[PDB]
Amino acid sequence: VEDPKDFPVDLHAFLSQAVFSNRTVASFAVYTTKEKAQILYKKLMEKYSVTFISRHGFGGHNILFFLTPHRHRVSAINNYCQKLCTFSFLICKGVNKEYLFYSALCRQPYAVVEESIQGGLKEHDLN
Repeated sequence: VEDPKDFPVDLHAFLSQAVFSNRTVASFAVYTTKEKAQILYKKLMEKYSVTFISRHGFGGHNILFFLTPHRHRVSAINNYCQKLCTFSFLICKGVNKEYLFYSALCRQPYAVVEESIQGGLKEHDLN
């Protein structure tokens, strides 16, 4: 009932709303439970050989942010993520603003719980 219908409003700027689009992208964000995000963190690594992935706390919920070496459809990533939820909510969107989205997720009200590279992203890695 009180499950979020979208990402927090302060992150909407960094996100594509075209969840059914045909355009393949390489930057993704997932909003779900801490339970489901803890699971997807590793499963996405082995599914999409992600170049970077980071997990970010927000109250009880989590935001996963990841980059893939090949482009994918957002609907494809979401479909995979939806398999590993059942009754848990899950919001999956393409990220149009990679290092800035990430930096918002590294500051209040968010916090980085874990990430696949020590020190996380450097802005020069994306540029």
